[PDB]
Amino acid sequence: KVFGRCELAAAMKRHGLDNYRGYSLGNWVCAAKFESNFNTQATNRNTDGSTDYGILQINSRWWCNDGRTPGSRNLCNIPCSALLSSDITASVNCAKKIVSDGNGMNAWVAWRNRCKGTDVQAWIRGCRL
Repeated sequence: KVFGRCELAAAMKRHGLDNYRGYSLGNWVCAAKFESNFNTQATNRNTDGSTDYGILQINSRWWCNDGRTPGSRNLCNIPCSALLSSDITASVNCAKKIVSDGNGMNAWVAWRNRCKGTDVQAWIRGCRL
């Protein structure tokens, strides 16, 4: 399903990503605008066959499970199927993980090569925050 800048912001906020392990809310909604266009049924097929599903485009070989993935390390112990579902709880939990695993958002093409520092706030303004 398709949220909106503001719904999202609302649901991102009330799940904990609202300023988590130092990385602003704007960062999440922004990452979302560029890697999935706010649609949870957003498939993005990587080369290796693995895939990106969800609002936050989690990859299959390293964080979830979808079978067809020559060696999925699945660090969230979550089936890719839950991301796909209009719910965002599943990705808001694996994303609290993903990032937090030392690394940083620094696995998102978009977050990384797009929303990395445009004075953060912005994507959460206008809305009611």
